[PDB]
Amino acid sequence: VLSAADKGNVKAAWGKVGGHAAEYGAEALERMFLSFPTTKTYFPHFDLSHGSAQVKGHGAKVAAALTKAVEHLDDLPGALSELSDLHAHKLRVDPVNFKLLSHSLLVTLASHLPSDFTPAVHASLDKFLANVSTVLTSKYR
Amino acid sequence: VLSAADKGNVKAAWGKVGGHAAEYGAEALERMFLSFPTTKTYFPHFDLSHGSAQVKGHGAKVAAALTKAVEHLDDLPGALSELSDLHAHKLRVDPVNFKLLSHSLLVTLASHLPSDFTPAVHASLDKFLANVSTVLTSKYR
Amino acid sequence: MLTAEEKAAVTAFWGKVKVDEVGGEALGRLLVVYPWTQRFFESFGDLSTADAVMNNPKVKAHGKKVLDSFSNGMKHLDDLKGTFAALSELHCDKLHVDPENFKLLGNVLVVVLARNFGKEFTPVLQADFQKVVAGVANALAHRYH
Amino acid sequence: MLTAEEKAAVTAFWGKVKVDEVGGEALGRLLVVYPWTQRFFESFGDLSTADAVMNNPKVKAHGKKVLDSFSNGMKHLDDLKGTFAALSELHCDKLHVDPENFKLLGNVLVVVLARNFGKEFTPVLQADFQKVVAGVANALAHRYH
Ligand code: HEM
Ligand code: HEM
Ligand code: HEM
Ligand code: HEM
Repeated sequence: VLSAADKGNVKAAWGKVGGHAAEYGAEALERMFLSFPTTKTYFPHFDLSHGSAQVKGHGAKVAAALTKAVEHLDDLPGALSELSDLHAHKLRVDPVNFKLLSHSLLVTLASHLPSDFTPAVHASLDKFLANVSTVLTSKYR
Repeated sequence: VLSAADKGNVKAAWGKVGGHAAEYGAEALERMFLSFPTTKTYFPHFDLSHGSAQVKGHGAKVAAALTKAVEHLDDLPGALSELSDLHAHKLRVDPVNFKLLSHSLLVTLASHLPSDFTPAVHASLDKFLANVSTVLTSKYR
Repeated sequence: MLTAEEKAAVTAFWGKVKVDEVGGEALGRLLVVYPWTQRFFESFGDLSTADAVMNNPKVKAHGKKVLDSFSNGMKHLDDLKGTFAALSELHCDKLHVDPENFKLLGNVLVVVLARNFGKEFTPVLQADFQKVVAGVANALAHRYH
Repeated sequence: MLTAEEKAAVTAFWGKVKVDEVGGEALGRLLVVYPWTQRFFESFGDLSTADAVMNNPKVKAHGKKVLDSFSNGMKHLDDLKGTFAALSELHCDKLHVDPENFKLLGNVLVVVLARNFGKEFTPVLQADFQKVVAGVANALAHRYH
């Protein structure tokens, strides 16, 4: 579970992301797609070229979901209810892929926030993304 | 995380285990040590040979913790509080090792409860052991 | 892979495995226990309930192929890599199955051997089979390396 | 593994960057982010807090050696297997390190490079480094197979 200290770290880091959330979401997707080509097969309907409108639009949605999570750190399972059903039931996303996007998000945040991305903050964000990932992979039928 | 159906399956299966829990925990440890010899290194001053009283004694303790967990599915974090500090903070058990013990437990249960170990029950027990493993690994911090 | 004597133990035991049932049970359990794996089998018809998965003739038929593939690897334990060649390119370069799932299916097969063979499937024997399935998983994943 | 283009990119980047504190940061971050990894470093002293870990002189010194090994790897990209064969047995058979951790460290290293190196560490260049660290991790895990 996220500690109160972890929640503090997550909220402050996301505050630092500030107006760049959608931009970082898009960059994280791009880094996922280039580093881990297997993840591309989830988006056969996308133009995945650098700067594509679909990746940009999708980066913004992923970012908005992370924003929602950050505002709801005391109850992630409730906050991400619809998204969990979608990823686990409809899209059948392999749980390994959440680790790939999470790493891609940490790389992005590290790159843009190098003074804010201390080891403690890195550890809190990693737990946050893992917990989001746990929630989004927690639901079957 | 366990659904109502999962909790039902886990309680029914563990009922079938009954008074054999200690025996099955000892067998599962044995299978873990033999199949995955690096797990032995967490027990440097145990004799881990077949029939060792230390393996039998420890098997009984692991099974007791599992029985406690089956009785407290709505609150695994609280029920396994002491054990999570022991494994995650004191002993610093690598999270891989819980997957190895969980598999060994599934093997042992499948062996001894073939008529009870349906695909649905296998899936429920898998989720239970993953959730026990999550709790036991939650206090590295 | 295994010692000459480990090979002998595994060979003798494998003789008893029913070439049909076990594969279908393993594949069916993979799909039930790890539902994301269903993503790879969209053409197999109804996979919506555990009963549907287990009784699906396409799952049963395909399970037989995978088990026959395992049976084939059991004959080539010192050269699993070459033996799982066309399979590694299929599973990796064409299907893009994450290799973690090769480990999971290997482990399901072991659980299935346990359920079917009970006390005969001893800790030592099972340990031998763990080496085998890890060998098969590693061979299948080679096209990613 | 890498195209000639990818090898040229990785090599030019590694040539220019100032990395003498990178390895210590990467090892420090591993032990902070994944604290079970501390089990392997008891002889290093105070690892009781994030700050203690990061400023531990032993962590910093070991990390530099670890990066030195990575750089050696970078100079023999055609033979990561042979290059890490000895280190593989040390880590797997003597130190009992689960091979998943080799992947975690490679990925921490990538995060560290991104933190230290700004816009030049592009998605394309980072993906090349992912190939490198995946190669190092596979080479180190080899004595598992
Ligand atoms: C941090 C973890 C993740 C978050 C917060 C997240 C969030 C989202 C959101 C907000 C949407 C739009 C849903 C809607 O229309 O209501 C979406 C869709 C989708 N996601 Fe994720 N996602 C995550 C992980 C992943 C991963 C790891 C993959 C696969 C590699 C994936 C694949 C997809 C796909 C294929 C869609 C449908 C996209 C489309 O057709 O436009 N997601 N996700
Ligand atoms: C299902 C998951 C597990 C359960 C329910 C469990 C349960 C237990 C219990 C009840 C104890 C005794 C606590 C005490 O002494 O007060 C214990 C101790 C211990 N456990 Fe676990 N455990 C699990 C997983 C693991 C794994 C995967 C490993 C390592 C591979 C491990 C290694 C140990 C060690 C080294 C001790 C101390 C033994 C000694 O030296 O006295 N545990 N565990
Ligand atoms: C780990 C051991 C595995 C073995 C020995 C194995 C074996 C096989 C074999 C023998 C075939 C038929 C290929 C041909 O005739 O050319 C096949 C096809 C296939 N396998 Fe596997 N497989 C393994 C793992 C997996 C896993 C883990 C998955 C999915 C999560 C998977 C998904 C598939 C799919 C989707 C096909 C094509 C089915 C179709 O549409 O016809 N395999 N496999
Ligand atoms: C990028 C992957 C890795 C590389 C290239 C690497 C390289 C090395 C090298 C070159 C040494 C010997 C350094 C010396 O001369 O003193 C070493 C030692 C060691 N490594 Fe690693 N290593 C890696 C990953 C890991 C991981 C993930 C762990 C554990 C979580 C680990 C645990 C150890 C330990 C315990 C030692 C001995 C330290 C001592 O002397 O007390 N290594 N490694």
